[PDB]
Amino acid sequence: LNPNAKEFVPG
Amino acid sequence: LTASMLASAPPQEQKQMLGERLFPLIQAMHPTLAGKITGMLLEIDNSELLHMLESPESLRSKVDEAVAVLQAHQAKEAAQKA
Repeated sequence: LNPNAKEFVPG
Repeated sequence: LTASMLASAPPQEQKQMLGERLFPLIQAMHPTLAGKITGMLLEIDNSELLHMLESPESLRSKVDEAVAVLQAHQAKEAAQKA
């Protein structure tokens, strides 16, 4: 698991 | 969300589609970390993500791992800079 993953934005 | 629904979308959009279904659940578990934890999980294989959407215990296990990893990362970075 990558704690630098892109933030998910609900759209 | 079905495999057929996912199969209909290009790969980056498949991730959005999965994220829209995972997010309310992950947000319920960890409101303050919701977007980051969802993003972390979205890196996983789609088949596993579909499984997690149908298996609350599997999702909880994975979210618990992500939260531990995220918090340890942030705390380590803070400690190194403090």
